[PDB]
Amino acid sequence: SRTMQTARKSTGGKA
Amino acid sequence: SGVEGAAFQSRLPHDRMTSQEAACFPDIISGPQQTQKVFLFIRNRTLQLWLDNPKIQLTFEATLQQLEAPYNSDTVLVHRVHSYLERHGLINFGIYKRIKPLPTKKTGKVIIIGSGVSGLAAARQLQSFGMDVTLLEARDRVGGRVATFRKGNYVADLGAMVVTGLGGNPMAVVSKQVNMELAKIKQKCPLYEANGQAVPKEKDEMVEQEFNRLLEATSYLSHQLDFNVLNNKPVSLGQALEVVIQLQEKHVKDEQIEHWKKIVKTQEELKELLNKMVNLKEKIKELHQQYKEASEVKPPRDITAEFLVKSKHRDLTALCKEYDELAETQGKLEEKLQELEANPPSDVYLSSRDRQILDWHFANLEFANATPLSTLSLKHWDQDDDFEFTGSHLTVRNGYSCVPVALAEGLDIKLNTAVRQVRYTASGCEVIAVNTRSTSQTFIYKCDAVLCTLPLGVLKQQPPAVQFVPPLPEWKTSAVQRMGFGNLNKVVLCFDRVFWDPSVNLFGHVGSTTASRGELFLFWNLYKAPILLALVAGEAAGIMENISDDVIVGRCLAILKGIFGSSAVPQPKETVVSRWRADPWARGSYSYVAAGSSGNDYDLMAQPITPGPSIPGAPQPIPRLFFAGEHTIRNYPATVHGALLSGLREAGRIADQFLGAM
Amino acid sequence: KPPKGMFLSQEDVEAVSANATAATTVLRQLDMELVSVKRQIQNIKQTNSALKEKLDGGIEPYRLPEVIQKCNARWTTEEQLLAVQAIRKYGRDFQAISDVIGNKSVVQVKNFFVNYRRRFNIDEVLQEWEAE
Ligand SMILES: Cc1cc2nc3c(=O)[nH]c(=O)nc-3n(C[C@H](O)[C@H](O)[C@H](O)COP(=O)(O)OP(=O)(O)OC[C@H]3O[C@@H](n4cnc5c(N)ncnc54)[C@H](O)[C@@H]3O)c2cc1C
Repeated sequence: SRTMQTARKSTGGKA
Repeated sequence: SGVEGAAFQSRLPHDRMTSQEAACFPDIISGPQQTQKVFLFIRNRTLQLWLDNPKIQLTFEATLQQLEAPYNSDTVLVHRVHSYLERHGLINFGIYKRIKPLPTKKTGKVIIIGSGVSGLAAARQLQSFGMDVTLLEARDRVGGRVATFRKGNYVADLGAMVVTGLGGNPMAVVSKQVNMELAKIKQKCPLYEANGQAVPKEKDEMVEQEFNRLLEATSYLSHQLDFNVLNNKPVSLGQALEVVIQLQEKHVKDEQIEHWKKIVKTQEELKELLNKMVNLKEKIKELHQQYKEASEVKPPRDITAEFLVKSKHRDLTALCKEYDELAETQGKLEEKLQELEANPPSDVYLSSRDRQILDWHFANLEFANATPLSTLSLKHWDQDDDFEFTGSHLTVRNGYSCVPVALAEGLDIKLNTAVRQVRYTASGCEVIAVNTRSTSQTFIYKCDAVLCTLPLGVLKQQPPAVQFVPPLPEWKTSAVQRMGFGNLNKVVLCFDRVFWDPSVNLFGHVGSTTASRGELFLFWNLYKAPILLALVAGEAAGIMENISDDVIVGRCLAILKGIFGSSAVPQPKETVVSRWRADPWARGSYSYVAAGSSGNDYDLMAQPITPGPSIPGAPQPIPRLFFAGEHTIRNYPATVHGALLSGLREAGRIADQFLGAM
Repeated sequence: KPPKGMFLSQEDVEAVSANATAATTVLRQLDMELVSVKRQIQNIKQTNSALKEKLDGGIEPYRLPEVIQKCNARWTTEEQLLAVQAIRKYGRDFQAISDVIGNKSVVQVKNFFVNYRRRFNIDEVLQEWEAE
């Protein structure tokens, strides 16, 4: 899931 | 902040009691506020004691000595709290020197299917509680989806690779117990386009911001507008992004139309003015000739002839006044026209290049969830965001296999043993397995309980690899069906020299098409030896498993040649390509929240099965078939720490059932 | 509360999602509307270009020099007779009558209406102006 992202962590829709 | 930080590191609120604690301490939580703070301090302090030195067992006696008054006053309360923490695996988990040797007499018998991190973690706990434990593993090694490649001095991970922050992570404890060479991964990640040249800094930041705005919009679409069903089918994240992108393209065209509609309105107003000025100019021209004829009547003349000259003079200056006022209005509208022709709105929402770079960010999302965005649930894909750990992500430079190998120490593990059938009844269970090397050699293991850590991919198989007798209930199998099990692969490239930037841990490659956006889209430089590791994500993952290693390695070299130059990139000494979907003991990489599923399905996967009674009218039997693994933990799915935590959870639930609580 | 510069009304979402090809239809309708307006600009741009050709030169051949007259209180017979004709043509537009005569202010023209009312039958002259 989103937590797996190391490079260019997506921010859109996260608190 | 001392005890408060111990709570945080154990994923607990320092200032209140959890649901799990309320169940074991109903007297405390329903009682007065002062006694709750004593409980909370004892809990937080015991955790701190364990976390400060996790290499040795924290006993109840050692805990009570290091508490001070008035907290060490009540000794049964300290004993109840310590026992709770030990049973649920918040203290004395992983690999530690035991103070009190294990009791020779073992109580109860458990078979654990699979020796991945979830199975191994549960096994250690159950053995530590004094149960007889045997693990059945189909592979010739422990670790499962923790799979480390090792040849010479090359050490690369084909499965789990990264510790995703130590803040709150139980792998922080394991890293003090086992020598994992944890190395921080630096965030800097330059993208290189299809041609091989870097994306300019101005464009790179523009697309990334738009990507996140698009994501934010899908969340807005989901929660505020309730856009979660479409044609009696659940809306995916992919659909939602498509809909959002289309609405931006619509707005670009609506913006152009309104701008060009403003120009025609100005041009029509000018047209109406110019016609009025042409008609007026003609009236002035005629009136000038009439004045000139009247003026050429030479004096002396009567007063009517004099009046005619002066009458026409007045009338001509009055019309020349009107034409001058209209020429000012002509000048106002001509410059007002030129400002709108100078400042148009945008031609396109996103160009070909922008859209390509945007697909990379989508591919990075398809890597994260190990699946195409068309499969992800819009509402619930990111349901575990709140439990993200703090801190830098870290490489395991020793190879992540060092963890399961260490966890396997002193455990009865039957390798090359493929479970074929699980039988569970009110009187007990039997697991039927075979030797993977010669399938005729059959084995029967009889036990009080079974812990199934089979991957969701294996549980999904149709026709099934493992048969359950009796069959699993509809509520379990529907959850298995609903849940997503993704795919993600890795290409390891081992060279004789470093031809890349050693201070940059990762760099992207933007694909030519949307279809191939996941194909070799991200490279990793994490290890001491010269190794590059490329990811195949998204729709490419499944398709690229049907292509040979030589071709895949060729495509990596093609990309790397484009970025660093043909002379700089040699042929690699060793190469490896993972094929996780074709792996019969995985059948994919890890779980995702598919459209139609939710976080609640992870809780359903975790719920144990209770068989029917053998004799009719016999009392309700106890649960026999339990489940662990990354697909069973709602708050930490698709991770090593999730698997770890799920094993600790089930060891506690099994121990509570067969050894009794406390 | 959408993100800034994203446009996500309830109506827009339904229009683009109502069927499989509704998205591409909506965008094509606006593409055709855009081409339609662009040619309408070209039409009027070329119409206005032709009208500017007809206004070429301005009104510079037809403009007369600025007459700069000193105002005077004494009415000559000539000026009285100019006024009776100016009243016959222009009626009560006192500014017009002043410009014709050349050396009388707007107030002096108004005094003329009262002072010479009976002598120049100004009521009859205004009745003849109203009849046309
Ligand atoms: C490419 C990839 C990259 C990853 N990267 C990361 C990362 O960076 N960080 C992270 O936290 N996590 C990562 N993960 C996830 C992590 O590997 C898993 O979540 C975790 O290891 C799963 O542990 P498990 O015990 O739940 O399942 P598994 O590790 O799969 O263990 C289950 C065991 O059951 C065995 N088995 C299957 N069928 C049978 C049978 N019939 N009989 C007996 N045994 C059987 C299997 O061989 C296996 O050993 C990654 C996974 C993949 C695929």
